[PDB]
Amino acid sequence: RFLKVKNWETDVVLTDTLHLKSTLETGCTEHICMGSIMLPSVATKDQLFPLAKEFLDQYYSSIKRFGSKAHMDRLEEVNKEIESTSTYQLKDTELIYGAKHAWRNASRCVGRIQWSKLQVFDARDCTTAHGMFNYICNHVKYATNKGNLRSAITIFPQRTDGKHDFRVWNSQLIRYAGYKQPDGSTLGDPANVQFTEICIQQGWKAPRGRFDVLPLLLQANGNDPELFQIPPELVLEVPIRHPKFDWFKDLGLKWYGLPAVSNMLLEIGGLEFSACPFSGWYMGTEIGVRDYCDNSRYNILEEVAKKMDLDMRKTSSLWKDQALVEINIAVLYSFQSDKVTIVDHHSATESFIKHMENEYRCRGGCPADWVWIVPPMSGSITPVFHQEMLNYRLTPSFEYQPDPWNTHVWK
Ligand code: HEM
Ligand SMILES: Cc1cc(N)nc(-c2cc(CN(C)C)cc(F)c2F)c1
Ligand SMILES: C[C@H](O)[C@H](O)[C@H]1CNc2nc(N)[nH]c(=O)c2N1
Ligand SMILES: [Zn+2]
Repeated sequence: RFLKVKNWETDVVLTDTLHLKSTLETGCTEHICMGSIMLPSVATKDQLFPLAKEFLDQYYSSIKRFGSKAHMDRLEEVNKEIESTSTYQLKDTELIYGAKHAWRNASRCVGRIQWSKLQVFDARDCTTAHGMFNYICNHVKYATNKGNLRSAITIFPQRTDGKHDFRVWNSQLIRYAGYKQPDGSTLGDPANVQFTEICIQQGWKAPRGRFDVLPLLLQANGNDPELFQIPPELVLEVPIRHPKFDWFKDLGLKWYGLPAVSNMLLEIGGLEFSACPFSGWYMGTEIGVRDYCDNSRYNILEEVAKKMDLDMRKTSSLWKDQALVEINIAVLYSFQSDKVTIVDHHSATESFIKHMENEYRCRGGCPADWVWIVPPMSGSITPVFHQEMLNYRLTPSFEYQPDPWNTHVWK
């Protein structure tokens, strides 16, 4: 019960005691492992205090004033506020620590070497969807920083009763639209075809093309959500060119610089933040491999193989692999010749091993989801493929949450 994780590329071995602090459950039992299930699966005051205590204990431990008077009075203070309101409010400092450690514990995140460099935007004074829009806009502009991207999170008011939730209804602040066609097929992004429809049902006017930036659907205090259009000067986009093939210009592709997940739930000391968009920068593969070449996404292996003139008759010609490697050189190249922050799957996976070492040394471990950490191309030529990882669920944490349109008691 002081487990060992080995690397088989380097024979390096690390000891994990951090998993002992784990509290939540994984999905796995002694007789079944669910490590490749994607989504494995109101709160009272009784449950609420251990979670405040637990969180408050590590936060003061982190500023190296564990259990002091300043801690015990904060423990007493929260306890009484959970008596008084059956909930409580986080200090500015507790919110930043909590948020940063949700990221630090995001076991499916490969870019976590950066977890301490996170800009926390406190939007807990927000009351309206217009305020949400305005907080998100400052987030986008700040985190984009002219392309020298910066990690940021914007934390809207915590869930209270359940019927008054702040939700960003988009899965990401910036996504391209998804239009099915009369002839069945799909323009834009097939991922978002329902969301694109919801925006239309609430009154969007779609420029029914490809890389159409969707509008924000912001629900404030449980109210029915409202559409807002991010000023296009804030939506930084990178046109994809290849450093060889000039028909790659005519491919006519671009991606947005800012990956910013808006649909997850941030958990700090038992408090539930249902609207907490967070942003970093892209590893190339999520664009080049997944976005562009997932079969039910942009599905561009067909055309990129074409304009290379490749043996598409047969499967064993690896024409798909060949076209994938070029696509990803191009995504990278475009982003870097534009000074827009991006990381290649090699650089990022090496950093994660370096980050893993730091974690096991100064923290006793690092939760990691090998299914998610290994880049979706060239697996074994990246050092994380060869790295055993213990996955376990620490807190504070980012958590999946149901889409608001399945849950929303509407009017
Ligand atoms: C700064 C550069 C960052 C890089 C290079 C990076 C990299 C990645 C990648 C490649 C994924 C997999 C995405 C996918 O395949 O769908 C991911 C997932 C994730 N990352 Fe990061 N990320 C960064 C920033 C952040 C930040 C700022 C946070 C939180 C504040 C965060 C927390 C997460 C979460 C919650 C997930 C998804 C877990 C899930 O979907 O179940 N990351 N990251
Ligand atoms: C902060 C950040 C950096 C980065 N490189 N990627 C992501 C990211 C994560 C998911 C995970 N789930 C919501 C499916 C989906 C995406 F499309 C992303 F872009 C987020
Ligand atoms: C079936 C499997 O769980 C699913 O494809 C997962 C696999 N690993 C992944 N890893 C990352 N980074 N992103 C993903 O979307 C997925 N999808
Ligand atoms: Zn398992």
